[PDB]
Amino acid sequence: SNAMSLLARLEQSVHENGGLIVSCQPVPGSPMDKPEIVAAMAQAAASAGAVAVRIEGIENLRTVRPHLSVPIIGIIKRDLTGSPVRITPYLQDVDALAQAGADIIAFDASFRSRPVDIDSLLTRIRLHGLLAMADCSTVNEGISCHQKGIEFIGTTLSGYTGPITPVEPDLAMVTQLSHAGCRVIAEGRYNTPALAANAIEHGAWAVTVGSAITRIEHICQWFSHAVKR
Amino acid sequence: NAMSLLARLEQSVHENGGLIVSCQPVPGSPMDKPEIVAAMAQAAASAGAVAVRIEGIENLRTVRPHLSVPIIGIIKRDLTGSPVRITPYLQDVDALAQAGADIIAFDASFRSRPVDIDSLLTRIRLHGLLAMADCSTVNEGISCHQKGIEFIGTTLSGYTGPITPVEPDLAMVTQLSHAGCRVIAEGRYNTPALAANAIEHGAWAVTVGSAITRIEHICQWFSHAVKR
Ligand SMILES: [Cl-]
Repeated sequence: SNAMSLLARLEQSVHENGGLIVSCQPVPGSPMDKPEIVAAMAQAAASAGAVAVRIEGIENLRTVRPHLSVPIIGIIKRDLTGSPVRITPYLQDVDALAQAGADIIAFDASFRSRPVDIDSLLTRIRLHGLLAMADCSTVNEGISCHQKGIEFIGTTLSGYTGPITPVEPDLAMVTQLSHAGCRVIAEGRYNTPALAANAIEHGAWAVTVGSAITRIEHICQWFSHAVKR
Repeated sequence: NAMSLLARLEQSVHENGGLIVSCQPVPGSPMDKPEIVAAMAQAAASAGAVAVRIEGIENLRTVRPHLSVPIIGIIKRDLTGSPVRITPYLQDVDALAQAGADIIAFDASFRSRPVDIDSLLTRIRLHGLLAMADCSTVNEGISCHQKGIEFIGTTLSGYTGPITPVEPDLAMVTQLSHAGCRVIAEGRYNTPALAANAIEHGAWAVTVGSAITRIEHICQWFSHAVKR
């Protein structure tokens, strides 16, 4: 299938080029938050080592797609009244992402109150013949998604569903999931090359880096903080 | 005037910390468009940058109207027939001034060059703008300090020979700082920890470029790390 051949080509690409995935999500409402600029970042990253990119939003994805040759992991972020889930919560979101050219669809796979169950989101992804990525927050969530046959298990939500976000990335989750057979994408707070290397060392198949590459305001804050005395 | 700008900039550095962001994407990059350079400068200014460094007239004109912080302007050349690249001509000074630069930076190295350093500085002063000396050695920085140049950068240290050191030139920061220079540490300050070190070494401010505005460079650093 096109999905299996894409996975094979991505596995080859990670093996030959290194497992770097770049999330092209500027701060929303930022000067940088324009679809053409999102497109430019994605092209720049893909020219310089990114084996794939993550893109949020239909307008961004439609602008990016025609000018990008690597796989795109697509998400939609919503804010819901009754549920804390934001990442690709609806079947309609899956449909739109598929129609706009996502190669892989990522979605919140946490054990939290939500409008559509995980199995239904996954079925809808499979209906479009696309690969699925589970954005997880705990080992148990990751294992549960692995059991369903989901191709990519992300640590994306670890630290974003509990009481506080740790400073360091969740390397223990990477370690435990990868050694349980998951194809792990380490994601969340991998904001130095050393940390990204650390994820690979702990079993991650690839690492997604976001802020350190595509959020100028955040990078500036890091430096600004360092220089004040 | 120029003194009002320096005082304002002194205040902003004290209150926010001395971070200057150089907005220079890889030439030819998808990011290398004046509207994108302008967006990067605005983004940086909203998030801690007390000033930005912009290269090129097209970029500067596009950036200027939408930016409230000072702009350090340069024009980088390849074809002067000398090793000097940073703002080598009097007409470059004229064009940067006309385009809205607040501070003009220029190569202040003791190398062959079409225009002498005194003439460039005089040209900067004629436009009533502040000057910044991009220097490669302590001796170059002291010389420019004695001319009364407001900002002394370590910008060119490691960039005049075939070998570029991995670590930033922190010794040069200390030595110039001890000589009474208002030192702008510039060159290879690509981690927050290194920027902090420059301040501890006596830097007034640190200019960061690649780690903030060169996506291809940042990607390479991460790609090299994950590769194996
Ligand atoms: Cl030239």
